[PDB]
Amino acid sequence: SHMFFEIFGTGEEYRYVLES
Amino acid sequence: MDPGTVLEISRSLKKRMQDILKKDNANNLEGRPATGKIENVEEISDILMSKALQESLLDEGILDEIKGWLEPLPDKSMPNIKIRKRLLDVLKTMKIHKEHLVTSGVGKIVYFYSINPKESKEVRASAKALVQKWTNEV
Ligand SMILES: [Br-]
Repeated sequence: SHMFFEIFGTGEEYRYVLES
Repeated sequence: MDPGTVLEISRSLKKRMQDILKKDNANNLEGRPATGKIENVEEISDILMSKALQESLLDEGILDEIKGWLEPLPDKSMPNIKIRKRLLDVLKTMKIHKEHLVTSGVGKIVYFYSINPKESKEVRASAKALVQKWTNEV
């Protein structure tokens, strides 16, 4: 797995806040 | 200054950030205002910005706690804007290495701030700049 993904994830981790 | 005492100071601040976050989240779970991070952010940010403590704070995993303070509350609301602005400014000053980012995952919450449409223009800009900084560096 790429370093960028280790650090920033997929960029969807907190998207549930918006959908709230 | 004794490096054992520095380490004590760092671990003390880490526990203090942990305890404040826990109490805030428990209040939120119980439907009560969270006030602890708000009450303490300016003093705690001053300590997080102590040049003599920064290597040690980062060594002691302080990005875990910063990340927690930035994360949504149990009700899915975001912490008070005073915390959002101030901790982004703190993070900007820290000499954060690739490894610190990997282990803490603070990059994930900061990236969310950078793309959150409901965030203030100023905080979103700061979060974008931190993402860019941490990319530039890595
Ligand atoms: Br808060």
